[PDB]
Amino acid sequence: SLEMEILKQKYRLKDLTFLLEKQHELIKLIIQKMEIISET
Amino acid sequence: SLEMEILKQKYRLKDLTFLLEKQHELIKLIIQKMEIISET
Amino acid sequence: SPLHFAASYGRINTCQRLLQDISDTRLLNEGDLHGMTPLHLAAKNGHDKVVQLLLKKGALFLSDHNGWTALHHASMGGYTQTMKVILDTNLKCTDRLDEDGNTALHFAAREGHAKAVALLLSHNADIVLNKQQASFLHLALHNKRKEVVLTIIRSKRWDECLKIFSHNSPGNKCPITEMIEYLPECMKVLLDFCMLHSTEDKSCRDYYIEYNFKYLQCLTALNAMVQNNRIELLNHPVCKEYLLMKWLAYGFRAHMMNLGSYCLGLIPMT
Amino acid sequence: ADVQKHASLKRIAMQVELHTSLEKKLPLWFLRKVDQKSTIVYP
Ligand SMILES: Cn1cnc2ncn(Cc3nc([C@@H]4CO[C@@H](c5ccc(F)cc5)C4)no3)c(=O)c21
Repeated sequence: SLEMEILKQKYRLKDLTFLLEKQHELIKLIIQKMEIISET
Repeated sequence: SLEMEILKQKYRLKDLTFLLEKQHELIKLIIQKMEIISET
Repeated sequence: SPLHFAASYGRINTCQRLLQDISDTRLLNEGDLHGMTPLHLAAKNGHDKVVQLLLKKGALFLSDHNGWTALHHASMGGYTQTMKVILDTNLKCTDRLDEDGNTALHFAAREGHAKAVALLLSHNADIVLNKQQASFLHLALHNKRKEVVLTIIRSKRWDECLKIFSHNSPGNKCPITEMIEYLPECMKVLLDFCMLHSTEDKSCRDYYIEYNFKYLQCLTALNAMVQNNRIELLNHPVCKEYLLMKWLAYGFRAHMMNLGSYCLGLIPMT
Repeated sequence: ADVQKHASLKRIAMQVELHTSLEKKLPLWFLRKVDQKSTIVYP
């Protein structure tokens, strides 16, 4: 099977790295809109 | 192909773990600057 | 409570207010539910500014429920900037032992933090065995820490890191046999240093290469490469030259005298 | 085809096993005389 097993492994990792990059945009949106007082 | 099908999957996993390391350092930046009031 | 939270999460302005309010040192050294203290909480999560502020306020290098130091937590997490703050301020801290005989160097090595090993090893840390008679170099090898052991091999202290092991242990053997057993590509690196080239000029008739056998001797290393199936170490130039040296040293003359003793009955009969 | 599969290791294993057997039999003074901790070669 390995000639197509590792082919699906590629795609599960490719859509995992897409989700991790969508999430890195939201964490920057937090720091950008976050109210900073006291800890300046 | 598996002598290189697995090799690129190593590099894609390496750039994924690098993105997760960069993102873990922004979550800490939030807690460090966050206005904690009414929970302490 | 409030300072353990503020120190644990790097909240430097909350610390400055907590320590100006609590100007006595009794609050600055309080004991957590697991026996830690503000200086440990800051070093554990890696906040260089807070661990520095607590030391500028005169916190003390007290020890955990498990006897770990702030430097042991800093090393366990690989936070080399917090270690640099500690190693600058109180160099006498660097060799303290936990409840199990580990140092901070044994923690940096076990967890794979190569640049933290480099920092403690270059700050003259005491290389030693813990209660399981294991070196920091053993803890790196037994966990496959390739970048830690390349740092230890490339170190200005490598031959000191080699001589400090328990000769009486079957579990923590001669470090060269432990590299062949667990991390053979680090052994390829170590044997590349045994080839010296004397021209950089392969077209010159006078060109030579020298092989040094100091890691193959105390045939223990080659028996170990055979017993671990390390075929790409057997096929290395230093190993091919060590065996061809051993054959030209005595083994050819040993075989030719057995064959010559047999030929003295064989040939006269035909 | 199985001797020729394992051959590359087996040949070096045979040499290592020969020399270790001889070194266990020979006397320590002869080994200290005749062993040689480094060698130069001219390619
Ligand atoms: C260092 N060296 C450099 N030339 C050398 N010649 C001899 N010897 C001793 C010696 N040779 C051998 C034979 C070599 O081929 C082996 C073989 C090959 C493939 C297999 F599948 C099985 C067995 C067996 N057994 O012992 C040296 O040590 C030496």
